[PDB]
Amino acid sequence: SVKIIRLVKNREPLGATIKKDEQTGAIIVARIMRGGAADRSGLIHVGDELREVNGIPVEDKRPEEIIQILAQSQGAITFKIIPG
Amino acid sequence: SVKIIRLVKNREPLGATIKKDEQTGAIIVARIMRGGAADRSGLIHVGDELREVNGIPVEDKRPEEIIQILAQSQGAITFKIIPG
Amino acid sequence: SVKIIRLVKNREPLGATIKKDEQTGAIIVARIMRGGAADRSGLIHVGDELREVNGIPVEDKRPEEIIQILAQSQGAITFKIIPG
Repeated sequence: SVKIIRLVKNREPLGATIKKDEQTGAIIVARIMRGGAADRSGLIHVGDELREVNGIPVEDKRPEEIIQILAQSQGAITFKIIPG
Repeated sequence: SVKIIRLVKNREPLGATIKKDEQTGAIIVARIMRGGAADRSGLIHVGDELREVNGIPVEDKRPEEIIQILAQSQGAITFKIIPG
Repeated sequence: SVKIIRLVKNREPLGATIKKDEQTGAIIVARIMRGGAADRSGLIHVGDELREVNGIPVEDKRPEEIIQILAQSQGAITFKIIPG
């Protein structure tokens, strides 16, 4: 079931890495850095699937693009996710 | 026609994503984040082609390398671009 | 011979890029940004091979993953390296 979550990163990384599952095509949260922005929010966890970032769907994009959107965004950031 | 532009990013992302066009080989600005460093400069736009970053030519490099140069650089950053 | 080094990056990039050597499989430091965190430490140099980041071995991971770990980490960061 798809959930909307929102957190803030300012002058700090998101603190999360992603990996595309090559069999399912899912973009999955692979790692949460301890004490980073993602971790402190308590809203996003290893195994969660990313569906959208700031209203941008992933489903038609390559990982290299999605990883840049996570890195190049600033301030409040919305994710639509399927929780693990 | 190739243009030299210079902007500053300090303790913030560039606020721009790039994508290689697999047919032409061009590295093209794919997205400008609203309110980010790139946007605020007014110097770089979706559809612009990157030719050089800080005097480093792109033309013999893979996207994974160029994306890291954009992320790992700090302070004033020069681009040589072909405007869209 | 493998060396453990530790540096700090906070609200700034690492200031280093990496590239996998497709023949050897090594993850090699390709560039050190002048005045960046990596450069100022004096501990890491072009040609050094990364073996681990914060205790995470590289040897079973893709470059896209390792590059994210470098970018998404904050604060003190440990590397295990083979100096060039």
